[PDB]
Amino acid sequence: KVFGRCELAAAMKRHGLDNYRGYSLGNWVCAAKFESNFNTQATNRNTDGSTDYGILQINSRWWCNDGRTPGSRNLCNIPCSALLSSDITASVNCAKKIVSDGNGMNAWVAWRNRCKGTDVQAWIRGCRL
Repeated sequence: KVFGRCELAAAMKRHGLDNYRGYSLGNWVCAAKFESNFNTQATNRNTDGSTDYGILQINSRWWCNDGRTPGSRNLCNIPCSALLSSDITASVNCAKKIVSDGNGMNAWVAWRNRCKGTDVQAWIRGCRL
């Protein structure tokens, strides 16, 4: 499923990501934009053998168990296929654990490169919410 910008903004806002651990809603919408282009089915296979899943491109090496990654820890305690659903609930709950660490949203590389430091409230612009 491919989300609209405002449509995803409402869903993320509903799941309590606005200002969660100090990161405003505009950050989360912008992160999902460059990470997966608002596409819940996006998966990018890494060279090391791990895979990134879903709208937030969560890596299987630490966070989820896809069954094909050697030495994985499954910190979110979920199967990686749950991050590919059209309901972002599993992605949001896993993401809340990730951002709680000392690295914050720097765990998402595309967010660090493109969204971090810019005017992120542009993404929630024109959205009812």
